[PDB]
Amino acid sequence: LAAGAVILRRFAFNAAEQLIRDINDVASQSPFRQMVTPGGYTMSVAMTNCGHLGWTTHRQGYLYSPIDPQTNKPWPAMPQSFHNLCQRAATAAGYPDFQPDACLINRYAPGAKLSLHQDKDEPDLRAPIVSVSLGLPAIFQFGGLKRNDPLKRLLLEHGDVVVWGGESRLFYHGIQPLKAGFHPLTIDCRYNLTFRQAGK
Ligand SMILES: O=C(O)CCC(=O)C(=O)O
Ligand SMILES: [Fe+2]
Repeated sequence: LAAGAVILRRFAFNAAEQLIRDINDVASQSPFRQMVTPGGYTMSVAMTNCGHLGWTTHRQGYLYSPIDPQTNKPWPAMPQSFHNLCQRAATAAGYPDFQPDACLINRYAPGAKLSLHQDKDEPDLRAPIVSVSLGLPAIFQFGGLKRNDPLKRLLLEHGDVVVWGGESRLFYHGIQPLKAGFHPLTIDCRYNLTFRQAGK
């Protein structure tokens, strides 16, 4: 896919049903919610987190917090299925010592999208991003270090795991508006799990 990046297609197929069961479990404690950007806009993607740290938005800036700002309780613990799959994927991608302390769970309803951005809220750039696709297919945009660099368009299907780090750790990327459809395991949406090492 790029220097330090790779797409392990269908890698998470065997663990998908369990992963989805655990997404529902996590959501039972920290419900999916559409966050508001520092600018004041409600995101189309609904999110929640599990693990020690969760990605959140603030009146002015993004940041990680061990506390869910909606429930005001800690985020749920990282499910075992999540931990195991992430580790295997990281190893297969060339990052054997990856130890995530945060997992951002994204839910894409039909038409939802995630505009081009960089995952630049994490201090340690040695840690890669492990991104798991579940359910409906989506078009993933993968660019470069500069906001205006050329973009590659890749279809991400159920079970696909994208991992980027090293030279591509800060590359711009996004998800185009989710096309309508149906999937046996997620029904009407696409879920994505983004594992990161947000702390030290
Ligand atoms: O849904 C995806 O495949 C991308 C999610 C993403 O870029 C993020 O959570 O930072
Ligand atoms: Fe991202």
